[PDB]
Amino acid sequence: GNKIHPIGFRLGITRDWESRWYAGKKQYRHLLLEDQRIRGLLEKELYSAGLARVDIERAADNVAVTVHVAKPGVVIGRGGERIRVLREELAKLTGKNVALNVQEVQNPNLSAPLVAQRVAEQIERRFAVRRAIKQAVQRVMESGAKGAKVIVSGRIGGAEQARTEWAAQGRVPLHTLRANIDYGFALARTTYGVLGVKAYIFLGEV
RNA sequence: CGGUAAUACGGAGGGCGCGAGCGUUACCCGGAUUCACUGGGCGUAAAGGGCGUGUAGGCGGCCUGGGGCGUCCCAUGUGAAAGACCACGGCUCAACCGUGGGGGAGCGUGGGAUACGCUCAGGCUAGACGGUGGGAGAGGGUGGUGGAAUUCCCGGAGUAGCGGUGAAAUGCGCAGAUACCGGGAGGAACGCCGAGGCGAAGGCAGCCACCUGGUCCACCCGUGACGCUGAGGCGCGAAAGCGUGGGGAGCAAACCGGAUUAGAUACCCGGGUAGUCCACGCCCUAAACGAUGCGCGCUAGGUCUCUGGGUCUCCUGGGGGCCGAAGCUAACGCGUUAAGCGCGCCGCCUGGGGAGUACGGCCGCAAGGCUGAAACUCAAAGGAAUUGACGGGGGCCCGCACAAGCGGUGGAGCAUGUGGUUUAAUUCGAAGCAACGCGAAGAACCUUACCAGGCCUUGACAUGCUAGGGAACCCGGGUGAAAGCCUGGGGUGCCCCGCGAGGGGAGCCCUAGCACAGGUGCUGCAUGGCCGUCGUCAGCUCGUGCCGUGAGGUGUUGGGUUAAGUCCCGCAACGAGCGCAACCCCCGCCGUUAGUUGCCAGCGGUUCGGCCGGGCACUCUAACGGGACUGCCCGCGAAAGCGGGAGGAAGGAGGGGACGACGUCUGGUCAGCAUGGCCCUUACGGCCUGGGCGACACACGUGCUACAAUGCCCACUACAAAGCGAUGCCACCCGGCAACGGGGAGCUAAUCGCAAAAAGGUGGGCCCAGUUCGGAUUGGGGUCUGCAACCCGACCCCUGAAGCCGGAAUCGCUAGUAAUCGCGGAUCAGCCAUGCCGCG
RNA sequence: GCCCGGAUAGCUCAGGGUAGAGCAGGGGAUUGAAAAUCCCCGUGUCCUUGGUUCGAUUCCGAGUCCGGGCACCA
RNA sequence: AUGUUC
Ligand SMILES: [Mg+2]
Ligand SMILES: [Mg+2]
Ligand SMILES: [Mg+2]
Ligand SMILES: [Mg+2]
Ligand SMILES: [Mg+2]
Ligand SMILES: [Mg+2]
Ligand SMILES: [Mg+2]
Ligand SMILES: [Mg+2]
Ligand SMILES: [Mg+2]
Ligand SMILES: [Mg+2]
Ligand SMILES: [Mg+2]
Ligand SMILES: [Mg+2]
Ligand SMILES: [Mg+2]
Ligand SMILES: [Mg+2]
Ligand SMILES: [Mg+2]
Ligand SMILES: [Mg+2]
Ligand SMILES: [Mg+2]
Ligand SMILES: [Mg+2]
Ligand SMILES: [Mg+2]
Ligand SMILES: [Mg+2]
Ligand SMILES: [Mg+2]
Ligand SMILES: [Mg+2]
Ligand SMILES: [Mg+2]
Ligand SMILES: [Mg+2]
Ligand SMILES: [Mg+2]
Repeated sequence: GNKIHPIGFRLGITRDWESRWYAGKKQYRHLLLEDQRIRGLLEKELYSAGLARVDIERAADNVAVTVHVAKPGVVIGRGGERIRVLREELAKLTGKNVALNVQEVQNPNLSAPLVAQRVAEQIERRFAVRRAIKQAVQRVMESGAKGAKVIVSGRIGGAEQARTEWAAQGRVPLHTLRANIDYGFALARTTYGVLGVKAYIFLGEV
């Protein structure tokens, strides 16, 4: 029981909110709830698209949602039919009118959430974990990270004895607060239960 | 292997291997260099005999000759056939068979060779012995005799204790001890010298004499291989022990007493018999050890030391040590004093246990010794080194760890969590630290997981399919504690055939049917996620190099320094990473920006409160900056750093946060959530009313209030900070002793409100008392929240418990800390909050 | 008879204002647990009688029952 | 001085 959330630890400094609206005591409750049914819906529908973030701004009580995906192709559709329904789905579940923008994650191999998702997906499909891990870290570093770490939880290869295979390269100065360590976490659901996957990508300083 | 995902069980499919076969068991060889001739070993793994002496035996320097036994050569005989091997052939092949061919050690016979081994003969002098001359020595034996000490006896002198331990007592002592002195006895051992020396081993220590063994050196004088080893045999063999005698001071198994202890048949104390001593005779063992058989040769050196010799600053011999060449070694280590390189000879080993046991035999007075198995059993036993961890090991070093302090807990009441008991239920989890005011940041119903009873089933919730009706919605009627069951009505916007009949229609809702939902049911060793914890401890690693057969090591052992693997110095390492620190927030000094709702210094006015003008200066607010870095000075130091000083609001990490390395704990959580697997399906799901989680003979944790005078009560008067609030904070009136109730402004809040801060200060009262201390308990009468306060709420208003500072123990804190005093918040209708998180 | 002493909790024993250790039970405390160890409980006609005293288990005098020693018993 | 166990 230790190591605090490398995002939570940064926030004001180095790394920004995933939702930036204001609301007073009477309001926050309901907009936060929305935010959440929003993220939740997009979290499962845009799985194939490899989504890293779901940033949510909110102004004249109107809602813009930026979805930072690796595969905008997938969220869009051929000529944008899929993103049609997506804009209508959100509107169905929120009593409101919601801008849904896409944004290509330029390099998906520096997106901790994606790197993490990829390894998780690999595991879900009976891939060797140690290798999967080690490779993920090679990909991250090749893509110019100053350092990267990846951690698969336990029940690797299906064992009775749960474990925790880690693997890392470069600097990952978690105590350093100017660092800019993206962090990411996906599940592997398996016949044999869940393994969790943590990726840390270190990108630079100041 | 098998514990609920089993490539190891059983079956299936699939595969691999052989195939008229494939497996099994048994036995032999192999692997097994694990009986080692080829081809092993004995320092610590199993293995050097306890040491001499020596018999058989094994082995034997240099030269010359004779012999020709070994040995080698040639011929020749023999080595039957079959088999084996080569060729060619017969059965259609092959198996099987034929024919021919080459082998083959052995042994006989003849002839020959003579290097080596043997043998006979002669020779040599390098091995061995001897002569002469010198030497060192706890080598042995017998005799004596010297002083110190202990004990005892006789005295003297002197008196109250001595002795002894962790502490004591036993014991000795007034019948005179202990300490001191004189006289004497007797036994044992020899201080200093003293570390080395001698001996084959065991072992050997005052001095003197006699007897006696080994050994070294020199001259190079004599003999001339006379040598090495040595199964047996013979002798020697520590200590204990045995027999007969002696002797007996000190010591001291056993034993007796005293302690210690749970016991103490021990360790500590006081005594004490064998024995320890001597003679003679036995015993024959041992960690009898260098755990290393003896002899010889050969392979760098350095250094200390004993003892000889030397035209003596070094050489030369013999011993004893330490370090090391090459080499060996599993490693440790050994290394001209070999565990190296070699030859001779002896001894011994062959997994562990059983067991040095049994049986037998030999020896012994006995104790016992020697020789020495097997059954059965295990899958190891084991050596060395490595990384850890551990220590009632060491050094160095840290933390409120102790210590120094100050205040508490443990006692009392009560609050609260827990054990337990109880109950229909008292849901469930947390268990040393790191469970127990913990999950719970809010249990009357709800919560709520439990109990009772009454009710519901495609369901309180989801996705979707079939179908007559209904298709939104909304209202009452019975029966009920409520759920629910039964009921009767108001009444179709919408897509659309349409100008309508009438008729398609999608939401949506009920009925039945189908899939499915639901499960706080189990497993925290199936899990994720999150957390605790060691520990904010100073660590944990890596890349390449180098060291090691290797695990691994170095780096990161050392010296200094730091809060720190912080830094410095050093170094077969040079770097790096996760940690430390820094980057982030708060607090402390100042600046710039900004001037309302905040401030009010100087004005002017004034119903006093900055109220109005003005103004933002100061205070604030809050955003951005500056500022500290051992930077400067002195001293110490090689440096890092340290001591001190100055300036500065602030130093030596300025004070607090946030922050928790690789890992540990099969830690915690399936009951927050997620999740594999297991389980429930008119019930383990779901709804309700009521009860319970609040029970109380007990025990424990954390707290609160106290026991009072540095106090308590009443009046009056001050000085905060951080928060919170528009179905809420509530000013201010009024009524009420009061909780509160009626009114009722202001406040989307730097505006108005909660708000009184309390301790403090000033008055007064109490006068040491179970009290004007303390406020438990209990009776009544009220208030408020809420459908409802019986179990079970808080608050107000009129009994007055225990408790006179708390046993063994035990906690917190190092400075704006502890101690004490209040204030706010989350949860929340209300509150059992004395808790928690914060604020001053 | 005479002189001495004893009688205290269930047992074994300590002692002018006051009743105690010990053993056994039970709570605690210590330990990570368990033992060992430490602490706290509840227990009396203080033999009986009269005296002294404000107070007696304590001092006095008597008496009973024991123990020691000595008398002696019609 | 002593001071056991899992
Ligand atoms: Mg063999
Ligand atoms: Mg061998
Ligand atoms: Mg051994
Ligand atoms: Mg051995
Ligand atoms: Mg020997
Ligand atoms: Mg001979
Ligand atoms: Mg001769
Ligand atoms: Mg001569
Ligand atoms: Mg002997
Ligand atoms: Mg002897
Ligand atoms: Mg004798
Ligand atoms: Mg005897
Ligand atoms: Mg003794
Ligand atoms: Mg031996
Ligand atoms: Mg050496
Ligand atoms: Mg026998
Ligand atoms: Mg202390
Ligand atoms: Mg108490
Ligand atoms: Mg459970
Ligand atoms: Mg666990
Ligand atoms: Mg548990
Ligand atoms: Mg467990
Ligand atoms: Mg409770
Ligand atoms: Mg009292
Ligand atoms: Mg008093």
